[PDB]
Amino acid sequence: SFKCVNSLKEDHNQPLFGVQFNWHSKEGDPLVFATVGSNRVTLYECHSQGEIRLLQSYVDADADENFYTCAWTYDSNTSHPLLAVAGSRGIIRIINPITMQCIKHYVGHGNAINELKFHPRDPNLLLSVSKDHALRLWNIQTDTLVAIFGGVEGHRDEVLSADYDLLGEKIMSCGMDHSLKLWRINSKRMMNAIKESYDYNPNKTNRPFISQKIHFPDFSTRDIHRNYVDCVRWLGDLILSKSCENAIVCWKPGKMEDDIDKIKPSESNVTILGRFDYSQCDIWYMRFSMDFWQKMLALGNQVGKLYVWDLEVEDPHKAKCTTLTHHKCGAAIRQTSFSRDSSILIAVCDDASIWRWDRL
Ligand SMILES: Cc1cc(CN(C)C)ccc1-c1cnc(NCc2c(F)ccc3c2CCO3)n2cc(C#N)nc12
Repeated sequence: SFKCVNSLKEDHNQPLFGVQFNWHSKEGDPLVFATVGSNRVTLYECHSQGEIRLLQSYVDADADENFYTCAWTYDSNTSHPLLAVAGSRGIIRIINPITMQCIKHYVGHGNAINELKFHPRDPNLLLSVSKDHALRLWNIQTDTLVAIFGGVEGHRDEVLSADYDLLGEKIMSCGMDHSLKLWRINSKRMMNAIKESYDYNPNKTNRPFISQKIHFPDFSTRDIHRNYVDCVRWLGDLILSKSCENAIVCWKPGKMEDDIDKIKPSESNVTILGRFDYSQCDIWYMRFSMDFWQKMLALGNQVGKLYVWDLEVEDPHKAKCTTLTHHKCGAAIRQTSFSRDSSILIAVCDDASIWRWDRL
């Protein structure tokens, strides 16, 4: 029951590739979201009567930078929100959302960064996925690279998406090699690495911080999709992943009754629990998103149509779909974002337009 209440367009006329509401905003503060596109990050505030108030932007010094992704966290000691952005240059920037100052940056990836994700229980643990075939886990409190997830048995082509499970114990990643790979970060090795990353103070020691080199996933499959897998999210112990085949697939590793934490790296079976089809979304680089409670799933297509699946049903394949269109919204929707209370849905487009849908 969403209604389109407003729209606007950014003056660069370049694609907006990412949008994220700040779910770490304090009580009583207005709902804020960020857009990324061109070499720009922009913050907007949502107000009554559909108003989208423009606040302030961060413009990268490199006019050739192209931001692909962003994610919110908060500064661990001060509680003030932080915004991480990254894109074609392969550089993570940490932005102060109040002043839009770049506080610090992380270099290391060999090519573009395609997605950023923060650990669900630890606001300092930032996951990056890169065109260089690797994932990196960063501790943005001590400014340390904790681990590199790669190798010959890592991804063999550009990594496009990844996601932490609910408790932050494991990561699922996906990309251009058609594969989805599980990486457990609750192993004794990775837990110890995270602890050491917090005890590292370069002014109190002579050593560099040693990163972990993780070369072997804990599960891998190429049997879900037959093309680029450009978005992946956990839904409990299940996985939602999409390709460019007009399909979000709900699946799990192993057979039907196999526990996710009993899965071994040699597991060769998967179980398909359903498929959410849609129309006209066969270009690469389109994300679906879920609300905070994971009751709803949203995806835009390449002609401006929005699909919303109600996941509050007993089984994945029973999901109920509703569609949202506007006669003036005809450009490809790259990503969407629900506000934390799920009352607002924002969609961003290849023509730099922004569309606001309010639950009425
Ligand atoms: C730079 C770019 C140009 C175009 C063509 N113009 C005309 C529209 C299409 C696509 C990308 C493009 C977009 N988004 C990423 N990444 C981020 C990413 C993703 F990884 C997976 C899904 C997803 C996104 C954004 C929205 O969902 N890109 C990466 C490269 C390269 N190389 N090109 C692009």
